[PDB]
Amino acid sequence: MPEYDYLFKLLLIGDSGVGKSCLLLRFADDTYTVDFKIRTIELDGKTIKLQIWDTAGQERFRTITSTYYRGAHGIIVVYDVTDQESYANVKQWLQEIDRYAENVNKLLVGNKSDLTTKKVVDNTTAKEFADSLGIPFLETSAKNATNVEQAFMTMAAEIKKRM
Amino acid sequence: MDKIITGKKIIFSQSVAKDQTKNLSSFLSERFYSVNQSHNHSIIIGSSLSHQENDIEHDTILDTSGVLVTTDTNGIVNGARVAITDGLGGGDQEEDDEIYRVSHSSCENFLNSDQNIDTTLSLITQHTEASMAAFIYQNHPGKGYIGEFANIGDGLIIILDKRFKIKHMVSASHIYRGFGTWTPPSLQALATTANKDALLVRQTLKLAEGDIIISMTDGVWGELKTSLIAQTNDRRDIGVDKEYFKTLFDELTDAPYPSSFDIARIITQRAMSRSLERRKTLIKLINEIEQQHFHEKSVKTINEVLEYFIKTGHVETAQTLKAILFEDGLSDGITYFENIEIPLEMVMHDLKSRCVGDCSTINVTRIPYHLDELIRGFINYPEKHQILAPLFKARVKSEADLEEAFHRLSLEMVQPEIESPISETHFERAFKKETLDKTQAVLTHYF
Ligand SMILES: Nc1nc2c(ncn2[C@@H]2O[C@H](COP(=O)(O)OP(=O)(O)O)[C@@H](O)[C@H]2O)c(=O)[nH]1
Ligand SMILES: *CC(=O)NCCC[N+](C)(C)CCOP(*)(=O)O
Ligand SMILES: [Ca+2]
Ligand SMILES: [Ca+2]
Ligand SMILES: [Ca+2]
Ligand SMILES: [Ca+2]
Repeated sequence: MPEYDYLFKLLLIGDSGVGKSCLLLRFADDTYTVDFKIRTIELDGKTIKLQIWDTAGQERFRTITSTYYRGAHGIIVVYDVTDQESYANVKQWLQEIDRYAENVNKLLVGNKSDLTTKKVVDNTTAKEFADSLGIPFLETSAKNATNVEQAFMTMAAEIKKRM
Repeated sequence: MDKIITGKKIIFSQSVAKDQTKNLSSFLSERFYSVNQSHNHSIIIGSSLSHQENDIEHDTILDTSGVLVTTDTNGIVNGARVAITDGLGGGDQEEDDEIYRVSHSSCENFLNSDQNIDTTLSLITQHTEASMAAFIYQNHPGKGYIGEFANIGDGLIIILDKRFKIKHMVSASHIYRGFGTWTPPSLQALATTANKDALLVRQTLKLAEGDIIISMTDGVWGELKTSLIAQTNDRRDIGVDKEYFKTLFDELTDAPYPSSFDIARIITQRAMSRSLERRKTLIKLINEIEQQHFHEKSVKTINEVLEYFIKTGHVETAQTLKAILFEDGLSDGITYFENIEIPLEMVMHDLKSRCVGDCSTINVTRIPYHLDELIRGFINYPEKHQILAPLFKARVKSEADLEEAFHRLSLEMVQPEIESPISETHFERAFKKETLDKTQAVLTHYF
């Protein structure tokens, strides 16, 4: 007797402080004020279990050897719309995916969209950059819960479409 | 000829808390099996896996090993196909069953092909995964034995001569996948990857009579002393420390003709002895750390932990922790960096979560002697004596070479049950002495 139809492993990557844990906490526990959470969703009749990891820069502390050669099904690259430096590093985060990781699904998220008086990363430029790479783009707010659900749901749908 | 593939083994794996008062003989008997095709090919398969505090009711061994012995048109043994697989993941019986299915089927498809190793790999590859170390060897007229070797993942193949001097090593590989993560290549990844030669290690070697070929999954060789061979930006090549590996065979130097089982047993004993010491050290270190109540002493980093132990005279405990964290003392593939500040809670969450051990498998193969195998066929197929007897005029250099061949045959041992728990392996002579003596008198007369 199965408890789910699909198990998808999602990875959150990006500079420290952009809100990756808060996006995780908002999507799984609907809380806001912690680098792994689980949530099962339904999508086209299928029940999809999501295991979501915030890498949390643990690469800076240790190197590990996993038993699987397979990686995550999808990677969400997060930046902070109030921090141009966090956006500038996105190209480096994406190169670490392309250089090493088998046609993984990607999504680009600009978090903290509620801080509209501090928003300095132009979403038009971020959208066009993501479109040039075939990567969907969303602006989110973990604080306001805006587009948080839609981001993880859209990633899950894109993975289901490529299977 | 004979085709043997190990079966799925399921054992009750006691926790480290209950194995802590266990000697090595008891540990081996509870966890290991032997499969013996003949004097010259043997498999030891088992599990050293264990949780620190909980018993594993159904611990499925996710490795597989197999062999197909090939012959020439006269039925004389002249080669073999050997494969060992390591199912990735697991350790849920439903999930374990699916991983074992791919591990077992990958081994059997390699054995069942009648192709060279490159064509065979193309046929058996074209979302569960298994790594594989495998080889094929065959006698070629005018050329002798040639062996084709392939390794995909972190299994290991070592080739030795009849005096146990190392000749070659087919090293284990890890591929860097970014974010501080290394992964062993899998056979199924070899089918869904753009770059093939990065995941596959290939070697072709001349082999001599009496050479010893040892294949191991990481559950065995990873417990021995290991050595980093090379590390590029994308690739890590690993093997056993060759100076340490030779000291294992010091136990066999006076044996005229040790069975493959004897060779495999010596290596398994040493690997599991070290594994048993490691798991006892680990749970001892965790208890000594928790006894200090560092949370109530404002000790929040590993460096503060090490300094606390050095200042209180328990420098040995400090050095043990450093070895585990910074030198990967447990052979888990986890290495912390030395020039950073590491939170204690991150390490404690790591240490208390770690299992110890793994599925552990080794196969040992001896490259047969040409004359011995001609005699074996002459004894086993008396109906073909008219075809086989003329071949002795080209395989016998002297009556002394004949005598040496009959001496090796008299030492051969077989396990009629083929498979058994390791503490229940029963061996008997492959041949009766009256059979060999009658055969040797006939050939000496015909000479
Ligand atoms: N205004 C606002 N602040 C946020 C949002 N998401 C995260 N933060 C802030 O970011 C800090 C924590 O970010 P965190 O989730 O730990 O980032 P991480 O290091 O990438 O995991 C908190 O102090 C929050 O106030 C958001 O959507 N809106
Ligand atoms: C405690 C635990 O189960 N950790 C997961 C590691 C998986 N083990 C149990 C080590 C089996 C191996 O994975 P791969 O190296 O074949
Ligand atoms: Ca975080
Ligand atoms: Ca491994
Ligand atoms: Ca395995
Ligand atoms: Ca293994």
